[PDB]
Amino acid sequence: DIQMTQSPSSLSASVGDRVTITCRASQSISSYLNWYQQKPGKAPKLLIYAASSLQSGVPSRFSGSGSGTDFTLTISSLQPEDFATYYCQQSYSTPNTFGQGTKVEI
Repeated sequence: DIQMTQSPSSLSASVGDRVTITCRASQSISSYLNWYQQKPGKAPKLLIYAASSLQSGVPSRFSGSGSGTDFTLTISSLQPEDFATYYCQQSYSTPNTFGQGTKVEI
């Protein structure tokens, strides 16, 4: 029964400004965590697996860190295309369980 608090829950900032996100793992997941992004009316379109390694196109400013319990989702150059809700998922165990959503504002 794996569970993710993710804070903060709902944000707002300015173009090109550092924005930072957390998730604490009820359970140690090694590095077995994903971060999803999904603008409104769209689907989770993945930014990062195993904690950090991105995937192509994923613009330069997305930087996933941490392991075990505490992960950290820096978007450290927010731009206006980048506004949306950002999320955590373990692939660790099944059931897999999403984070519960920090929504960036531009």
